[PDB]
Amino acid sequence: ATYMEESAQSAVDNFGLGFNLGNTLDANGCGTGKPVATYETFWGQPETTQDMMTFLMQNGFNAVRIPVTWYEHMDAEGNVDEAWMMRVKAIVEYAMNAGLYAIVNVHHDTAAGSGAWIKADTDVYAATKEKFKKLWTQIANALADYDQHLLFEGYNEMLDGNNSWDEPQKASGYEALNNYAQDFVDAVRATGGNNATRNLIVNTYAAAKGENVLNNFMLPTDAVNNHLIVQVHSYDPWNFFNTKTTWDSECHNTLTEIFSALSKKFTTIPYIIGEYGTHGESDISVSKSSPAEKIKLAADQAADMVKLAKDHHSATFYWMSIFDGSDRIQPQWSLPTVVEAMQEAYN
Ligand SMILES: *CC(=O)N[C@@H]1O[C@H](CO)[C@@H](O[C@@H]2O[C@H](CO[C@H]3OC[C@@H](O)[C@H](O)[C@H]3O)[C@@H](O[C@@H]3O[C@H](CO[C@H]4OC[C@@H](O)[C@H](O)[C@H]4O)[C@@H](O[C@@H]4O[C@H](CO[C@H]5OC[C@@H](O)[C@H](O)[C@H]5O)[C@@H](O)[C@H](O)[C@H]4O)[C@H](O)[C@H]3O)[C@H](O)[C@H]2O)[C@H](O)[C@H]1O
Ligand SMILES: CC(=O)N[C@@H]1O[C@H](CO)[C@@H](O[C@@H]2O[C@H](CO[C@H]3OC[C@@H](O)[C@H](O)[C@H]3O)[C@@H](O[C@@H]3O[C@H](CO[C@H]4OC[C@@H](O)[C@H](O)[C@H]4O)[C@@H](O[C@@H]4O[C@H](CO[C@H]5OC[C@@H](O)[C@H](O)[C@H]5O)[C@@H](O)[C@H](O)[C@H]4O)[C@H](O)[C@H]3O)[C@H](O)[C@H]2O)[C@H](O)[C@H]1O
Ligand SMILES: [Ca+2]
Repeated sequence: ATYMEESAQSAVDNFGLGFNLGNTLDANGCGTGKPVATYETFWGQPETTQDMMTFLMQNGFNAVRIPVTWYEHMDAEGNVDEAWMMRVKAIVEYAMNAGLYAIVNVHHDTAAGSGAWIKADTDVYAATKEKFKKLWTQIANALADYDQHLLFEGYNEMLDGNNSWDEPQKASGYEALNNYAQDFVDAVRATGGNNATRNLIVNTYAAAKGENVLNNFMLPTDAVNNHLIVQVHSYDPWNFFNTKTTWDSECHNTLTEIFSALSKKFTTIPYIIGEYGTHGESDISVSKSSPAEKIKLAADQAADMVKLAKDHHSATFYWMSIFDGSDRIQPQWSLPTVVEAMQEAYN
């Protein structure tokens, strides 16, 4: 056996520059029973290829987050379609083959979209906890043989039944989320093998980081040590892409405060910025057709995010924009100057 156990902090330190393969295996809404490719391409992304993962590794990235949405691939008894599990496995292998770290999660099974069923709510938790544990048991077993470069992330963006994006409206919501987190760690660990010591990722409420969300977050208990990572997301300052001209002191101060708050909260365990980007109101975001000034804005955000995370022994994963759509097939960067700013900041 070639597995080599690695601490959570070591993993996060080795992630380097990360990228989210977004709107891909997380895409959903076309209905059940469709060909696997129908899902993968439903939101405008090409079918993933080995070349894409190789391209990431060979151009200064060492980690990829692979969001997966599962509900359209589960039958009435919660069993995952074999064709779907094999495709998730195949894309994981692309990443493993390229020498990348990879994260597999449970994505639009949470939050505000139709089909979401995992929610920070007492009644929802009660009704879904068995399905959630069975889902993760299947994922853990399916991906059991991959080594320490593969991490599991329990859930993406858990909200209450009100879809409240800052905090649950009722405190009991936190207890539901914390229970899901524990069940996730428990189900994964119970499958044994590499999963006994695999590094696992748990997300805050809404992947947010306001003072109450951080205070009410509690890390699941884990029998092995230093194998848990906490994740938040950061599209900060909120809506800056539509309101700011330049990445100025206000922007920089916003990020530096965020990392200070995160490092103060999480002292013995590493945390990551699992998603970041320009995405703001109405999910408006940068593209190669954006004005040069707006592209520079994106570059400056990314450079700061990357540097600050390095300073704070964290790590970051870009949400989509830098490597998107038809550019994935070439393969080439969508936003070469943004990537260049990230590379310079990290190195
Ligand atoms: C807290 C945090 O950090 N969250 C993270 O935020 C990221 C940035 O927002 C987010 O990524 C975005 O995810 C959304 C999906 O969001 C939905 O599901 C989760 C809910 O909580 C949320 O409220 C919902 O909005 C991505 O949106 C999808 O974009 C698809 C592609 O759009 C792109 O290309 C087409 C162009 O028109 C768009 O302008 C361009 O953005 C789009 O695909 C189209 O789908 C329809 C079918 O739509 C039906 O089924 C899907 C349902 O979502 C939809 O409501 C329903 O009508 C097809 O017919 C078209 O051919 C497709 O093009 C999706 O509909 C749309 O939802 C967004 O792009 C992405 O940045 C992280 O996931 C999150 O963790
Ligand atoms: C003394 C004084 O006057 N103080 C001022 O008080 C103001 C009122 O509280 C305050 O303005 C609020 O600021 C907060 C955040 O402020 C700081 O911290 C985060 C930085 O990003 C920001 O630049 C800083 O200034 C704002 O919070 C944002 O709210 C968003 C939604 O709010 C809007 O819509 C709802 C409505 O009730 C509000 O009035 C309206 O403003 C929220 O949106 C959701 O974001 C997620 C994605 O979230 C990810 O990326 C953003 C990260 O911040 C987050 O941690 C991460 O998970 C999307 O998927 C959802 O679709 C969005 O709805 C933002 O997350 C949240 O940050 C608040 O809006 C604003 O009123 C002054 O700052 C303060 O000086
Ligand atoms: Ca620390």
